[PDB]
Amino acid sequence: TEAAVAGKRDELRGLKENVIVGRLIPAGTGYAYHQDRMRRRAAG
Amino acid sequence: YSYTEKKRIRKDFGKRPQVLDVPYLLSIQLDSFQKFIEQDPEGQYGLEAAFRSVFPIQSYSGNSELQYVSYRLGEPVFDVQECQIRGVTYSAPLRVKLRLVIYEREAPEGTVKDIKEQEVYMGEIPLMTDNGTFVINGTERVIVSQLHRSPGVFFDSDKGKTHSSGKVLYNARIIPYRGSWLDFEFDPKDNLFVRIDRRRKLPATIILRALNYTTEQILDLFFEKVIFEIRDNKLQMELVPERLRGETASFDIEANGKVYVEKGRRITARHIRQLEKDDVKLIEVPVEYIAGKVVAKDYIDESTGELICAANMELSLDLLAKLSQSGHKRIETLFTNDLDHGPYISETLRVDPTNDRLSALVEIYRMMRPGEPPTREAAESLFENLFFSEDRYDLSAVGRMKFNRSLLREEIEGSGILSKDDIIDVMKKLIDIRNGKGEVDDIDHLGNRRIRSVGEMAENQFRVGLVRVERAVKERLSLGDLDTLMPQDMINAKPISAAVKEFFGSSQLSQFMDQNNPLSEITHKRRISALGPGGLTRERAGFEVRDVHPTHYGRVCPIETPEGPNIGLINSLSVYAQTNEYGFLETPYRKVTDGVVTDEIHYLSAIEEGNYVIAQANSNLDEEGHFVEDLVTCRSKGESSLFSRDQVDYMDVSTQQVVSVGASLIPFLEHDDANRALMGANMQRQAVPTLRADKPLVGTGMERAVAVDSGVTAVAKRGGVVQYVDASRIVIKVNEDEMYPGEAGIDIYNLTKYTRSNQNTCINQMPCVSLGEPVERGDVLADGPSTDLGELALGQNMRVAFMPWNGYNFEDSILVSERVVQEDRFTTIHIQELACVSRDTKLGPEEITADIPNVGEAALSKLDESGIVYIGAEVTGGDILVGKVTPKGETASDVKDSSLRVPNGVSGTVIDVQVFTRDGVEKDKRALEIEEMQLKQAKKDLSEELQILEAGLFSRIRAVLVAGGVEAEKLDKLPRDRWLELGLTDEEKQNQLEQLAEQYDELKHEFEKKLEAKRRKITQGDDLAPGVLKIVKVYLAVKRRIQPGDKMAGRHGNKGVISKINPIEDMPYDENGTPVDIVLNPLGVPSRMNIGQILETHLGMAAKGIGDKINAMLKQQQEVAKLREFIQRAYDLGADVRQKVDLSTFSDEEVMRLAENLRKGMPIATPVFDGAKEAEIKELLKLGDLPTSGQIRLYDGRTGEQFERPVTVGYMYMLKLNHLVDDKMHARSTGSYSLVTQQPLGGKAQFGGQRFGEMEVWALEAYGAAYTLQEMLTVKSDDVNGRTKMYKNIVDGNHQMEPGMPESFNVLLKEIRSLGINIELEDE
Amino acid sequence: ERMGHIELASPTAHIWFLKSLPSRIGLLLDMPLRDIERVLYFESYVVIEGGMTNLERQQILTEEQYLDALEEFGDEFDAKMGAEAIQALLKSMDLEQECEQLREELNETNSETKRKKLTKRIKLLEAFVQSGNKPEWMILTVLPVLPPDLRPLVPLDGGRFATSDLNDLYRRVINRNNRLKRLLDLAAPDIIVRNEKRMLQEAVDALLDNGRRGRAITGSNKRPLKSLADMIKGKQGRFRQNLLGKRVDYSGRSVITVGPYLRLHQCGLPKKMALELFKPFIYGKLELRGLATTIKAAKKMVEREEAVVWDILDEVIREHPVLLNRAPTLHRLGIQAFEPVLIEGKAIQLHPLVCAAYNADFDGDQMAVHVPLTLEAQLEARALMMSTNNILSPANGEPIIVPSQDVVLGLYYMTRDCVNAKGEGMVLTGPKEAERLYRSGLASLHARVKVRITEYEKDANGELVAKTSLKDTTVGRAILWMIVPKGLPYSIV
Amino acid sequence: RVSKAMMDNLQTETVINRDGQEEKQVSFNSIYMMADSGARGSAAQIRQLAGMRGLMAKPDGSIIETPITANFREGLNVLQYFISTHGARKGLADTALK
DNA sequence: GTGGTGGATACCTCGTTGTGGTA
DNA sequence: TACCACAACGAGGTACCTCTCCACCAC
RNA sequence: GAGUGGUGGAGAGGUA
Ligand SMILES: [Mg+2]
Repeated sequence: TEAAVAGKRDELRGLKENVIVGRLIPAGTGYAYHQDRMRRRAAG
Repeated sequence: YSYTEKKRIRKDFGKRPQVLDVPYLLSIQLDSFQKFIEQDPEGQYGLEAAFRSVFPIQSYSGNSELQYVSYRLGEPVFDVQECQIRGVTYSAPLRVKLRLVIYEREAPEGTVKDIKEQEVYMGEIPLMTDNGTFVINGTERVIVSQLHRSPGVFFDSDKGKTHSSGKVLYNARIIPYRGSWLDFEFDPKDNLFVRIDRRRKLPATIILRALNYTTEQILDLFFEKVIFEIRDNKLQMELVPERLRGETASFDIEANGKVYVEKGRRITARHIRQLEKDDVKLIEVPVEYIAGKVVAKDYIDESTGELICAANMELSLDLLAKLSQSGHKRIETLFTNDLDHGPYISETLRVDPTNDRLSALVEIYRMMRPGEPPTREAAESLFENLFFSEDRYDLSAVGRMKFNRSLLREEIEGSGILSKDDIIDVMKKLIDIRNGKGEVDDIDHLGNRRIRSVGEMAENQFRVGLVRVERAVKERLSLGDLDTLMPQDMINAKPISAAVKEFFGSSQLSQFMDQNNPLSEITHKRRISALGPGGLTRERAGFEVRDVHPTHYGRVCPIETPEGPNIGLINSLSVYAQTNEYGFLETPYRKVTDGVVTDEIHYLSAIEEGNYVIAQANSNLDEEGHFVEDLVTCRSKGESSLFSRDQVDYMDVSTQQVVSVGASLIPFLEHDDANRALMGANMQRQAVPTLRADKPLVGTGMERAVAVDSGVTAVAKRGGVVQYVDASRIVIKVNEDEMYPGEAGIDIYNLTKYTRSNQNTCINQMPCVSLGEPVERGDVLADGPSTDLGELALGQNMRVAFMPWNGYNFEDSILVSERVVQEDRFTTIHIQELACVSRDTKLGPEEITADIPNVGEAALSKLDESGIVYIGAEVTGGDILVGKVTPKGETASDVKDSSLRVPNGVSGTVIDVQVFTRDGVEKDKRALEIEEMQLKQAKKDLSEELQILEAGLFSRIRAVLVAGGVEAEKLDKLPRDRWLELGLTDEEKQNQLEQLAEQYDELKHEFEKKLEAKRRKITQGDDLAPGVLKIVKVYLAVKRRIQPGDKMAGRHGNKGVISKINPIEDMPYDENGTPVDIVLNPLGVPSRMNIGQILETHLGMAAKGIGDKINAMLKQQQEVAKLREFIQRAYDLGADVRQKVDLSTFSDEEVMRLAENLRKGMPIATPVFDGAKEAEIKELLKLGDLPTSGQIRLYDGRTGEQFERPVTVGYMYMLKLNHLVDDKMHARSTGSYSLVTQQPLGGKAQFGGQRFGEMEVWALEAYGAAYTLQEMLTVKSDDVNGRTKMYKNIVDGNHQMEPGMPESFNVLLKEIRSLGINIELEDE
Repeated sequence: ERMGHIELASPTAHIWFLKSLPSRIGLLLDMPLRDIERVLYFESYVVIEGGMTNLERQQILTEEQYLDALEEFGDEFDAKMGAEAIQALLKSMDLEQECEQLREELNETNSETKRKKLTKRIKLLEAFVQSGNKPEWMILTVLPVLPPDLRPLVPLDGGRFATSDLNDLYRRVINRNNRLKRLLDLAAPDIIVRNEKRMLQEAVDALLDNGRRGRAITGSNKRPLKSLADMIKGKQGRFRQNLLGKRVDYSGRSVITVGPYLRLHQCGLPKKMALELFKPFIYGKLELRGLATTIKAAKKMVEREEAVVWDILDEVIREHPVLLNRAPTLHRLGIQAFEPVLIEGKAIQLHPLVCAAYNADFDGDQMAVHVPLTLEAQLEARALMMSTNNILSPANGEPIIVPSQDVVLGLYYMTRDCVNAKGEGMVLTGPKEAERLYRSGLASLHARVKVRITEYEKDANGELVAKTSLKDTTVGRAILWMIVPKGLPYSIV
Repeated sequence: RVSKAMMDNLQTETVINRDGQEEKQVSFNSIYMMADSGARGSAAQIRQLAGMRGLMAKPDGSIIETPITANFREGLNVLQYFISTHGARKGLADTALK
């Protein structure tokens, strides 16, 4: 209710939301992929 | 002894002479249901009580009423085996005769208008078996007794609620048996309140305000009266000496000439002695003492006619001036104290905004039904209905007992509703509790919790159903036709039968029966559950209800509870624990008589136990003299202490009476810790019966009690000699002494061969008597599933060594020899039922036939021409048992093949096929063959019945012939079958012969007509499910040998899992050459503290030493005198043993049969808490020519050499539990899927996968295996495209992963979007 | 994936924005929840606007006061009752004007509780004007319908159809919406149409959250119905039941037992579970070895269980790990990956060192076997979750592969010493001669002897010097020193 | 005192030796060995086996007046076992809430 | 068979969070 | 107007296995 | 264009 009122968005940077959504987690092995994807998305 | 008791005399070790036999262990179920169903016209219990408590019932005007006449229960048209097979309730019809008497409205009471009476049929109440089990829908269910809080009043107090103050708040509560509660409580301001059924608080005086009471009655009822008297502008105080206790003097309380107290001085008890020794009454009191007091009664001025002051007003100087000028010379005043009479009711009267009964009733209706537009008649009707309606409030005859005996009264009767003085006295005791005199109640003291059993619950459900049908039939009769209406048209039999069937089928307490073994049945019947309707839950009941209250001593076992979330909510009933009249629990106790315990047995309930002092069973008695020690031990007043040998009142009745049945079956109970003995007494309840039942050598003497009273053996009814014993049935010829002459003199004991249990184990009955062998009444004849000769025999006893063995018994693990498998000591039988139904689609009925398409001779070759497996073909998993096919198109066109298959992992033979049908489909060759075999076996068995019956009735007619006249030579010179044609002159014996021949022909008539009844019931269809045609049921019977993974356990909570089946050469042996069978783990003993297995291992080795010496003497065949001497010396052994057996009364063949029965060991009885001490065990071992410590010197079969230290070896009784590794192991590669979330299923039946839960997701997260977590949440799970690419890629050899958004996340998106909150996936 | 919509006749209130405390309407309109509840219970009227001085804006009136206002003015004001009244009020309320009024009215006095409520309302209004939502949108006019395959309808075995709760809830709201439609085009009396509006409002509040507003409407089987909020939230809601933890394919389960003959990285998988778990790998190897051409022939060749299938399984298993999970997987080391070895039987064999990490006792504990599929997951289960990599627990740098109770009894019995047992005071060349003596039996395990031990001191760098002297020890300690590697001193043993 | 005498009379018992003298050493007793190596159980459990079981507690936080003067070799009587069940059921409900 | 549909139990234990009451 | 009882909502362990039972009405 | 239903939900009991 509060998030719908405020119109929030989630940046998808935690392990719980990346486990819900279904990508690699931003830890362990997947941290290299996540910093690569975030520098690609910042780079264009 | 009996003839079966001479067959094997179990040696005792107990020393206390037991004084009471073990009671009939199923008395609670049978006595409660017999009280529910039995016709009591005087002592109203059950059905007659409910009928008379609802009948009669009149109309709205009163011109017609229904009178109850009588009721009778007919025969069940099916017996219990037929109901178990067919899958239906075993029940009797309830036929009630009922009278309709119509009244006239022309006359004032025109009773003679029209008389009508008939029997109306309503309801089908289910009956009980002989041994306390109900049979519903074919299955055997058991209704567990319930332990709710009894009706009445319970004064309680929560300690530490207002954490700022920490004050105690005593709260009362009136729990009735039926209706609504009534809760009084204080606040931290010490104001009484009323909370009817967890609504808001109300000022507590409003109930008695609604009860037509004014404030004057309130103050004179609750507060004691003090009197001020104004005289010539001074105040005279009438003073009783019981008022100045523990306070400070406001003024100088003096006398006419005596001084007692000073200013600001505490009134002392010596000063009170001075006042009671001078005995003055009137004392003058100054003006400042009045300021603080409160006026009792109203004072209206006589001149102006208005009220100077009402009741409950604070006095002041202007107020006393107004009273003196009005002239009220006598002043009534309340008594206010802080010690014994606190200002509580006065404060609630002050804060109470109501004034009269009208405002009280509209306020209480505004609370009870809020928001409704209130009125006076609705408020008063709901108030009468809420407490003082007989049809809306019942607590009688047990709550009336507890209410009077908690209100310090004497009589145990009264009315079934509350009343004014009753609520007044409850409030009075609450104020006494609040000021200090009295004592609060605890809530788990067993004078408060009451056993509510199956009879009471069934009567309550019958009463609720009858009330609903009474309301319906009154709504019918109030306007319907009077003269031309029979009552069977107006009594709808629907809600009674629906209610009783609902209770016996789907209640909280009618639960499915675990019958792994007779112990499980008996301790599932004697079970005390505290859950269900009216009791607590398995969430909302913390440490208080679970803990062992000290009044559980003797009534409830302390070491038999489940270990799950029901750690104290499921009590088990102790051995000797009976039930009261009202329903409380009670134990037997022996009365002392001037220091002598006379064997008259007084029963003590939970409350009457507390006032006496009770001695303990371990207290010694000197041959019916007195105690030895002057300071005996006792338990008293809720604890334990010491007392004198004359001050006592009662002694224990035995020493088994603390523990229940199951924990009494454990030997050496007094040496196990309570945790591990609880683990053992729960793991004896799960022992699958093995192939040949084998007795325990170390028992407790309760085994014969469990196997007899568990109702699974075939115990004789009248003693006699056996006439013919078979493997299928035993018949017996009765003694002529124990025969009544009206009968024929032959009982028949049919046995149930290889029938499925409720947990798919086997149940059969092998006979234990041979032909030409006399038995007495109460003897055993046929052993049950896990019984050896009428003893309970759950597992097998086997050789045990206690040492580490190359790691293979590491952390509670068991290493089992090969010879345990080779002797097949642990191969159970599992009988499994598979069902096939011919449903009906709307394209034709499904066909059971062998012309199935798409199949060949790799499957159809086991089946017959009819499409049904033979009786006896060994199937394997996945083969067709019943070939069923379904019309696919309209009526090949039967293309879909819906045959049965054996589930993968099930094997074995097909012991029975049973086929049911509906009338409407014509049978086939297989159904005709099954019904022909049933017909022929029914005719065969009932004609054998007729044949032994004509043997008996020909004995009967030869008896009446030799009684009437003397006719012997023509009686035996002529065949016995033509004894109906012989006769003489017509007299009473001739007429008896004609009527007995007519009785024989009528026996033939009921014979052939019950054959025709079973014939038409098997040819005609049974009342099956809606929309089936014929039902074929098969029964597969595997034989489960042991293998690594089958759980095993002794009796003392030493569970294990079999780790290796070593060969006989690798098992350790001893120097004589005998290899040991189980190498247990020695480190299981010293920390878990179950020393019972160590003492039982030593005693088992002693027992086998004696049995081995007897086997040596028999195999050398020494002498019957040497056998008699050795066995007599073996029995007359202990110090002060209870039993005594002399073999001079035993014959030669008797002692030969006894030595043959003892050649496999000498069984021993170690009573729980009367056990065999280690000196007695070492005496037994010295008799056996063994090492006295029990430890022998084992060798090593692996490398030949010697173990360095002596190893303990004996014979512990190992079970085999119901956790079999074949049922446990399950795997899944790719299978079924759910519909909502598209993730795989869950469970071994649906072939589902293991839930990789949240904790395992955190495990992968904190490892960092991100790719493993992603592939475990997308492609191994709910993602259809990714999993299809994954499966295809793995088959092609390349392991690569294309992920995607999971289907459960898409479900969550659709659910929030349908909830109305716009959630979407924003790109970049 | 398709959605439906319901045209509601009357507007209605979303119960989340009425009963999720604080309701956001009770803080939006600055009115108490009791008054808004009495409006939506259809028991009282509120004027929207009034030109007279008697009726101020947002003044709640009872029905008697309502009809008194009708006989007094009747024309100038407008007092309505129900969700359309609060919908019109939400339309008429000006967000920027009232937040400016709040910002000018805050700064005069600063009392704590009223200042808190005022800054709560300013955060609400600023969040609304930031997000661009409308305050009118809290009132539902078009109620959406879930896709039909997420409230599915599969029957029972006997043809009787057992639905979900949502079909019943939607049936109730659709039937009462049709009856309200019939009464609006019939132009019913106002008491009847407001009673049916009450019942529609209660039905849609039940649909959005059953056990929330009042009496939860129970199902046909004497149980409360499951709403959309009860299908989302919970210990068995969608999140914590099917999103965080999923049931998974490629997974077995069995009773555990003890394998002392293993090594640190091995577990004994049964034949049957391994043949089931590695089934598509077996299909792939069968098609690669030219024996299988189609999927049906591969399926039936596995389900016939030939010796070529057993050989192919023995080749597939070779150095391909499996994850032996145990639940309750409390700490991090509850999942470890082992290279499986094939056994017959039906029970997973563990090492005895890892059953301290698992807190396993072999008295009937069951464990799961999860397979990794991809190359990334096999390399993660070899290089991260192997049993030989989590030696030390992450709670303390002290190892978790400690011997436990039986190895401990054996090593204690090895390294303890008696006084004059058998052959004490001998002199031995080393562990080889000492163990030859003990296995021959000429000297017991507790004789105090002298031995020559060539222990290896490791220096400051990684070089290994060899020193040699005579130590006065036990025969058992001399035998254990043969096991102890090169690099440790002797006072260890 | 009973626990101290028990641990002494368990620890130093293999005294029958020779070849120096009648020497006193640490014992090869099996219960003491399995408790002394750190294998299974500790001195409290050994005391409960051999010495004195001690003062068990009522569920209300109190201490019972009379202790369990027996142990798990001589075997308890009825009253000491009924006392012990208080601590047993308190432990096994403590595990559920814990 | 095919649309229609409204009433006679109580028996957790904290622990935050919001609300009318009153010195 | 700042403390304050009082009321209302919102938590309460993971994994597994076996069994039974499922809305009334109705011209 | 080529076989097929429990999960759903309740209640009761059990294992670690
Ligand atoms: Mg375990």
